[PDB]
Amino acid sequence: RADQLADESLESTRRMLQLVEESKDAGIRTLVMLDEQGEQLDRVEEGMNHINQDMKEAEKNLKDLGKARENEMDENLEQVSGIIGNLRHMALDMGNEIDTQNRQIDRIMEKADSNKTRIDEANQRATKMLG
Amino acid sequence: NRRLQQTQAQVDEVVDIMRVNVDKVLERDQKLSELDDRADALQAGASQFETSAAKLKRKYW
Amino acid sequence: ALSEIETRHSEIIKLENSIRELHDMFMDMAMLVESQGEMIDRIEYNVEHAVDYVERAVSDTKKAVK
Amino acid sequence: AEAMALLAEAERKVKNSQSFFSGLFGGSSKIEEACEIYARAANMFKMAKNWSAAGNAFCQAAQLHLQLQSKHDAATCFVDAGNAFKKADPQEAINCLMRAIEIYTDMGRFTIAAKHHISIAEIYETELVDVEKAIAHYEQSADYYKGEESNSSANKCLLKVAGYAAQLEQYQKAIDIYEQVGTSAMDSPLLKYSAKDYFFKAALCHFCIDMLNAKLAVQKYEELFPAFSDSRECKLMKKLLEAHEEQNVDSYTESVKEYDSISRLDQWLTTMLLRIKKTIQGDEED
Amino acid sequence: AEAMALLAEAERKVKNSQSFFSGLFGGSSKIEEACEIYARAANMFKMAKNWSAAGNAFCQAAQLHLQLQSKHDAATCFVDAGNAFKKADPQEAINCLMRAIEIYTDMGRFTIAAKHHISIAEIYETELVDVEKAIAHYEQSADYYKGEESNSSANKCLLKVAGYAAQLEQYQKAIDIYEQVGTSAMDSPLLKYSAKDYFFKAALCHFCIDMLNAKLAVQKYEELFPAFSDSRECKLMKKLLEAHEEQNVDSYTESVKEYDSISRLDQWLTTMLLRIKKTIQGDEED
Amino acid sequence: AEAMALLAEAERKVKNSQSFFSGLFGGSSKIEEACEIYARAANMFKMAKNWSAAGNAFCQAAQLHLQLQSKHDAATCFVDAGNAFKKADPQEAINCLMRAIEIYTDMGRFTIAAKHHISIAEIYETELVDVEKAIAHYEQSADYYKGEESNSSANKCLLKVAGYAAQLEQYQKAIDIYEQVGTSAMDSPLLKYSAKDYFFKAALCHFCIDMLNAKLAVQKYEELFPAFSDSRECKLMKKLLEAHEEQNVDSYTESVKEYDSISRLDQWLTTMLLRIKKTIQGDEED
Amino acid sequence: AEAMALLAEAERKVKNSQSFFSGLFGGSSKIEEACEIYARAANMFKMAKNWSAAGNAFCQAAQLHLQLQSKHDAATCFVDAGNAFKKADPQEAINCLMRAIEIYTDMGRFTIAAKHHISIAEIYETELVDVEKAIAHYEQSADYYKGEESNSSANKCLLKVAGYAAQLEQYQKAIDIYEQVGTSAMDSPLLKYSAKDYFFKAALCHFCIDMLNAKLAVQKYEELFPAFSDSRECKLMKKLLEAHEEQNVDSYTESVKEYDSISRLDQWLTTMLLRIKKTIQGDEED
Repeated sequence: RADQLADESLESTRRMLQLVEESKDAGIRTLVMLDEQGEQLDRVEEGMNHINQDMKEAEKNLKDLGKARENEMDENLEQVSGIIGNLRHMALDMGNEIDTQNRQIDRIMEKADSNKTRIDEANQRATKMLG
Repeated sequence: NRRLQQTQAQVDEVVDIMRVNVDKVLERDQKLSELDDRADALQAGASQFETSAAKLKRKYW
Repeated sequence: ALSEIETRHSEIIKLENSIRELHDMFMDMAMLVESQGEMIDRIEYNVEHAVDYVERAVSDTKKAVK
Repeated sequence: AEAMALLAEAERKVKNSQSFFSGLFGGSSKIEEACEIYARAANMFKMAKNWSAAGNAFCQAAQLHLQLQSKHDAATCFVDAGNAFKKADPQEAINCLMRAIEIYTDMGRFTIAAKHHISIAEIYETELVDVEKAIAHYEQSADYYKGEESNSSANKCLLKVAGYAAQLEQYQKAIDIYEQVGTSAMDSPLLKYSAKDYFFKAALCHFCIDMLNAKLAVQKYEELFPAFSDSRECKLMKKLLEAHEEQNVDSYTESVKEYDSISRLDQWLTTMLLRIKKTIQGDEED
Repeated sequence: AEAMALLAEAERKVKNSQSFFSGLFGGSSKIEEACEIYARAANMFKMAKNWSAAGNAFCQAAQLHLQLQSKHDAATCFVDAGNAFKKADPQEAINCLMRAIEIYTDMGRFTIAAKHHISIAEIYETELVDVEKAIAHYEQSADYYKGEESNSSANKCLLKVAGYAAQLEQYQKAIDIYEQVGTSAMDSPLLKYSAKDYFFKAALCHFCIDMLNAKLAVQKYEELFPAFSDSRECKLMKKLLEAHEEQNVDSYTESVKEYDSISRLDQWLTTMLLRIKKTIQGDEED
Repeated sequence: AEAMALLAEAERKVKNSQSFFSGLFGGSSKIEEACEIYARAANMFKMAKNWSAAGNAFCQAAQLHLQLQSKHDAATCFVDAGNAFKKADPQEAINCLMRAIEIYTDMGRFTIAAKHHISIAEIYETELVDVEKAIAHYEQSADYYKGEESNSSANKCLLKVAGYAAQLEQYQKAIDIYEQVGTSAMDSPLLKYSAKDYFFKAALCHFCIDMLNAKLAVQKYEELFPAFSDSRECKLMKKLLEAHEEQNVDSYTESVKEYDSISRLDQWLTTMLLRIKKTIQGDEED
Repeated sequence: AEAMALLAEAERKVKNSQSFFSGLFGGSSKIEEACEIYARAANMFKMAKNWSAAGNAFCQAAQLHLQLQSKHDAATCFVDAGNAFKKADPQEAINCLMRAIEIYTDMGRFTIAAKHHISIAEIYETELVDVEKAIAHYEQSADYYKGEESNSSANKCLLKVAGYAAQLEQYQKAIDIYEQVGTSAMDSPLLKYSAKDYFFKAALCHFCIDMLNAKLAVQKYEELFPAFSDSRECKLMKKLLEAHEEQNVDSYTESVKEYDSISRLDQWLTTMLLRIKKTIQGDEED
């Protein structure tokens, strides 16, 4: 079944062209979404460096307070191959946008638990000298 | 066989990056969830800090 | 010659194969990136405001030592 | 542990003190109590699946909080209330959110304001079916996003605006929105690909123009030939522009049937293409 | 720096004082001091990887913390204990987590309650092998996520619920879950893609329904010839529906063999497919 | 309510106290109060979309906030002012940002300093068209990102530097940048794909070269048609090197006509290809 | 402004008080001041691009910060010092990090202890070439990730371990690691795809066995002939096993020559394939 295999396998490459096309658009959302996520985190760090300071002051203030069939076929596949150019524009950028953030997230979790502790201590030392 | 083998692995190579994408994207999911349990647990104490900092206000101010 | 037309075939299917499976990873990805998105919305939120409440806490401590 | 009891004590305490009750100082320190009371009740209400009650309870804690001077924790509560009413049976799910934005906005938190602003226009459409107020919100919200250089969310909203605008017969205002969102999308190579559909929509949208506003918009489009992406945009458009300038509603209805293959026509397209399929026939029998 | 020594000191100080040791005021700093002690021990226990000694240690520190007045950080300790027992050789991991959720829940922290709730149901399944309760938790948790308008997690959980429900003969309750998770999935064009598999699963699930419960749910689906993503969902289903309505356990077993060429069959599908294969053979020689 | 009123009162209170009003401690609580005032004004101005007034107001609150001794929260305000002026009507967009970086920098926060540093070069390019200063910023910023071992962003900047370096005739200085950004890209198997484009750009960028600098760069590139991605990189390059060595301004112009089929040519490529197209012509008359 | 000036002042103040200087209290308040000094110095040393000086300065500020009691911010300072020496020209990048982990470790912060633990082994390998210690780190770190039940991360590390374990001739110890990371990757259907390469690697690693193991590993592998991913795993392995059992360095190096067409080989594979290619010849030309 020559024509039955050169067309079915081709019929898939066609249902394949859109596939990577559909996944490319779906990937674009990952681009715009991972871009939005990167932004919404720039403010998180901002609020993380904001708490870091205030706490240091507060703590100190408390001490101071305590004391043509194949021609098209190829074109359809070529489009699938060209999409890699877009598939590349994704995995890369965001892929790295992942490291920068994660390494930043950890620094956010730590200080997040750090301030928490200094709050428990400050409260304890404060209770003993309350009204 | 020309264009065939040509377009053959052309994708087998794109099958790798996703293997990296699916993973690097899932590793984040768990890390963020970890921050969700600490960041909140933090403000949870802030509710105490505010009240505690206020009690100190009625003693030295 | 079938020996030549049949060879082409086996190569295309085996090509179609690796394809669809890879595409599967693209889908699951968009599905994963989404779930994560909604989860970060709650993260930032609780954090952002967490800074607002503390911002008011520190502002009071500063005025509680003067 | 009884919500019904807490709601009562909260009320008995939420009241500007005086006489002996006031002593020397008071006010915020008393209203706040009732606030956490209603919150405490709203919680168990949401626990007993009484949502409605939980929502109204949060509304109480919220309003009172405003009566204390703390718009922040308040607005967040209004949001909690909206989250309740939304996944509940009553209404006001729209009121709470508005009462939240009036706060986030006057407070200065436009970022989060737009964050809930879009949720609002999303409910006013999928629920209340009030496209009129919906567009107004999707829009103003995108303006806020555009202020926070959040090009991304801004366009997402604009797309909503124009999208539903073409449904309200606002074809012209729609193409204009598509032009704006198009001029502010080419600066970002992270959107070039999607930028096509914008021109496809803008060219499809017709404010009853009989000229070639579209033939001019399709030309303004920048395409070469071997474009893997561009195949899903103008190539069809031209074929549609010719099927119109020849009152042949048979090649247009055939081209839509064929193009429907290489690119599946979503709801929107179908509706507009039908509004274009009618104009030709109406130009024939006239 | 010895754990045994610390555990002893901790016990020596964890006791409500009275008489001469009390003086005038009790001392929450004592109970908390003991907490820090046990925590310090549980840490080195986890260091040497004795887990069984770390977990039970955290429990102590955790319990004491409650005797203080700090439910928050306490619950977090309960989590540390659960994480220990989990990755340990004994059990208790289930008790710690229940003791954690009672806190996050009564505290007004459902986001987090559900975060550990899903973990719980994941344990009661991958470990204790008690799906009948696991599903119960996957559900209540999906309800909490559904409250925080966090469609995502809510759906993840629902998927777990139905997924294992089909494996527990609960085929109908499964399709129901698939219907809900399918309706609240189309609203967002972000799930349109995966929205297929849901219909395929649902149509496959059969509560011994002697009809076209699926043939009615197959046409309800909006498939499109050009849509190639769809060719991986109902196209097969129809062919399976005919193979069942004709008690032909050959056309079905062949269509599944062919479909396993364009779309690989995961473990799930396989299991259910064979279940239907049996409903057919069974209706032949039955 | 009125911004004018706030701006005025803010002026009344923004002054070191004296006499009885000062008592013993005038404190910075006043300068800070004024800050909150101007911010409250800049806010309603940003609402009214007056921007200009909003920005200048933020500048006021910011400056005063510096008189408070709290650089951090101040700089953030300078950023707010920047976001205002930027997407506004007047200028100052560049000033505010410079006044922001001087703070993040002296403070020790290079991570965020580079964040606004790139925004700066991006405005100084897309607006002021001050390429020579923009490159200086894209570069210094890339240095900071490189320090934070944030390879990512660092490369996102270097690409800018080189990309706009070729436009300023700096062809050699461009290829070198591509060489560095390539070497520090092979060490990571997560950049294997993109590594192509780098070699394509570098091989295209010609500082009036005569030898086989490109034939040597293309040789350095490990290509194997079976590693197909490469097709969109050097396969064309070699053809270009042949049409160049053969002073054939027809084959090169045909090759750029064909490649524009398999891989579209962006602005950059175009301009440079024409420059090479001229090097050939100018060599034909040699 | 001047680093030398600050470093000197810092020195003069960094010293436990005594005599009339100590009086009643003295310590933290001073040592901290010096910390801030050195940090301010290391900063300008970093802007000046002297790094070395910046790093040694951070080492000072950090050490002193420990002399005050505040281990957290200290450890983070050591991290800054590490980033400095790392992007610098001297060494010490290894010491700063060890001094950071000792802290995050005995503190109870294992999650991050492992975060920097993998960075450490990543430097101890790419630079110091000290593979034995690097592996000891990748391993202990994976143990910590496994402790937190953070499977994924633990696997990333294990993959590193085994990967470099096979390079150090430790083939058997590698196949086992691949086994474990394999049985702990099938529980999650999100790793289905991934489960292949593991079996291919584990079957390639040979502890100089005289047959099976690999023939047994390929057997344990569950493949579905009509599969697509799996084509890049066992199918080849079988051919290699036959080419090994039968001394024929012509059927092995050929099959790898063909396989290198449908699935490009990475440095790792090549290294090991050649090692096997050598075992064959070393059994042949013997």
